[PDB]
Amino acid sequence: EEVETFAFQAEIAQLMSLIINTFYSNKEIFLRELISNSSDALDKIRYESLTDPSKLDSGKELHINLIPNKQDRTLTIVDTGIGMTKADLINNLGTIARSGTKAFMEALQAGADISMIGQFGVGFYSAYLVAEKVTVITKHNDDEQYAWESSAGGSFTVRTDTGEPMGRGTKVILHLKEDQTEYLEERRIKEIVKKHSQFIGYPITLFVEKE
Ligand SMILES: CCNC(=O)c1nnn(-c2cc(C(C)C)c(O)cc2O)c1-c1ccc(CNCC2CCCCC2)cc1
Repeated sequence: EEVETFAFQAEIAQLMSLIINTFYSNKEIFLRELISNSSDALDKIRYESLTDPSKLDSGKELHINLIPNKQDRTLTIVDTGIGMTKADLINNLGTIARSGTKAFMEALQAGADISMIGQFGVGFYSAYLVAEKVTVITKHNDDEQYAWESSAGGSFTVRTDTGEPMGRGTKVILHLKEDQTEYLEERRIKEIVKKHSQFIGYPITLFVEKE
């Protein structure tokens, strides 16, 4: 019930600027990066389940779901990956923004393609192209469920979460910007998944809204 607040102990500003000046014309990249993040976490639980199958006591189905919500202007991406402990959450959303931005900027000068963003540990922040705010709910076997949240300003919060428990994995909720509601369209999400994520080795399921 207690909220901790962290300062972006680098320039998340530098990262955000790089991302605008690199993908603002092709915002749809965010879905590719988020889906790819899920796949990595999914690989991790799969791998770990081999040495020790009780790892899957928290859930057997290894998959990714997309869930637009036009009423709430949210697009949510759920996976049953290995999830994140507190430390992993901070590490992956804080510590690695710093070193990852740096590493990526250096490679971009040396001439690397922008499509490499994922490999430098910062693909998640491409969500700030479409979303004013992002919430990340996550659960790892070796820890409690946590909610991370940030508007990409100078800070993010981490709190123990108390809403519906997932058993293992990560849900990213994007509160879209007024002008970016197109990513709530079934047709659009379809194009994107086909265009970017056809070779993801796990089922990606779009949950269509009734209307
Ligand atoms: C301690 C082990 N747990 C995890 O690794 C994990 N668990 N869930 N996720 C995860 C994270 C995100 C972002 C919020 C960071 C996500 O959108 C979906 C996820 O499943 C992650 C996760 C953590 C980090 C990353 C980023 N990997 C970038 C890396 C860079 C070097 C090349 C290979 C790939 C992707 C997913």
